Amino acid sequence: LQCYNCPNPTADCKTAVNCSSDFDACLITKAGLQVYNKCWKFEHCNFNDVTTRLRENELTYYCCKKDLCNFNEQLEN
Amino acid sequence: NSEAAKKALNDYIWGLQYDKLNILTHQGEKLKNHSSREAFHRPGEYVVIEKKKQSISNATSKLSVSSANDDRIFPGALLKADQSLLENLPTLIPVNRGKTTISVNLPGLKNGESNLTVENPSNSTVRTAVNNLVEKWIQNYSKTHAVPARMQYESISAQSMSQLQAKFGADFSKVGAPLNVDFSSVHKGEKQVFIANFRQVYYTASVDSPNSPSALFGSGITPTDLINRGVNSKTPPVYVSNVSYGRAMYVKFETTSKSTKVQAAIDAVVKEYENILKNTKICAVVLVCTGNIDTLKDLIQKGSNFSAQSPAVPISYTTSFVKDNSIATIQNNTDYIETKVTSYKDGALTLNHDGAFVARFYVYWEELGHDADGYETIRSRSWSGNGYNRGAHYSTTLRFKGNVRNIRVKVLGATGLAWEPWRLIYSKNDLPLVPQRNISTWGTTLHPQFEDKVVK
Repeated sequence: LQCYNCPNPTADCKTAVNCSSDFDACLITKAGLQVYNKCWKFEHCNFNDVTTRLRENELTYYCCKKDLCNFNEQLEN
Repeated sequence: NSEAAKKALNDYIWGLQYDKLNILTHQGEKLKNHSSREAFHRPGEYVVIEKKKQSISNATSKLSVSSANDDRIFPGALLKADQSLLENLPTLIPVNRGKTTISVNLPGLKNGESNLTVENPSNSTVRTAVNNLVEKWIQNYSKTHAVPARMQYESISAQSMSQLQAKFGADFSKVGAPLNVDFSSVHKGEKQVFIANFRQVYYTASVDSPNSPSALFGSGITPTDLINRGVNSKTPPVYVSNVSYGRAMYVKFETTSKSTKVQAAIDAVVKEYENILKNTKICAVVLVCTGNIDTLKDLIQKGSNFSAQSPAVPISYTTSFVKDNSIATIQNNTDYIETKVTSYKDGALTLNHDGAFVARFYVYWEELGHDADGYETIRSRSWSGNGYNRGAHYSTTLRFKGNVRNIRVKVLGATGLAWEPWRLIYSKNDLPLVPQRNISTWGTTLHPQFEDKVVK
């Protein structure tokens, strides 16, 4: 599966790679200004694990099981 | 000469060479590795229905009795190990029958009373013999010797017509016909259906291992007649070394409930749940169907001990190889499509603001979806009434469907202060989706208080 994946949280991640076996979803997170686009685990698609793993205190996220669905345009501020 | 017959007939059987742990194997159906989740919106629910593939290997020893095979069953009966045996409709072999020693395990039986021998064992001769020994026991020891019932309890979640065949034997195909099982229901996730077999076993007629293969037949029979009459290496014979007597039953439990633990409740009845059991349909066969459970309870608890009228019907029988006299164990293998149905019901949040202060409410949650091409997604939701000032009388109720989870909530009390223009009241995350929950507020700007109410 192929997701948009930036190591460091840029406001715009255009870099996409094919995610490993143990990753089943893609994630797009908008935490204030910081935007995180990451290969992700559906089970970890929840506020506590997300904030745990992003070191961000308040945010919005989107997890999807198709290729490149995790783009910034997907969340409403 | 007689020993010549003996050693001859012993001579062929050990010469037959086969794999016991293979000959008795059946394959119902094999299917492809497969799983599919599909989630539906239904009134009052978001329901997630997940089908996956499962396979089963069920190795059983004790076989079942029925109308079709009851005429072919008794201690010492000779049978055909093949497709016939596998359909639980085995072919008996008509040979001259040698004396067979039987032992019924009724309590109180001392001396040689415990044992019996049938010179020319025949279904009539033996059935009447065991029936009579039982009758000996019913006027004698039954008065001061009680026997409950050894309870053999087997149950399972109904999935396929193929897998029920695997668990309870191919035989069920015939017996379980009239109780009307609707598989399409279960697969549609409307019904949750369970099947259970109960074997109340009282007394057992156990035939001793004959000294020789030749000890199972009378004289005047030879290696040739067997291969003539279908008995060979290809399809070897095996004999019933045990028969069990008592009451057995096939019970179907049709439930509207989509609960996780229904099986455990079903078991519990025998060995909260009360609700799922309030509406549950029962239909069974005896060897009547009603929408109540007291039926079942009284049916089992009635037959928990032995009737004094007469002998019981044989329900289980065990077979053993003539060759090695080792226990015969049928292995059953089959693939089927397991179906899981999980239901997530709706909920509502009611908002009351009675505090003098003009507060603002912040409500967030998580949402379980699917998108576009249909591939499932999870997303973060935020309420529209967030960041809005609310007055002395303000009421709104938020409707939540089953796809909503992990609600997060903050409420901010106003301060007339220029600094810290809003003040914290209540903040908590990971709130369950309760059918109804009431968040209310009361008090002064200096003494603000609130409500987190579990209504249901």
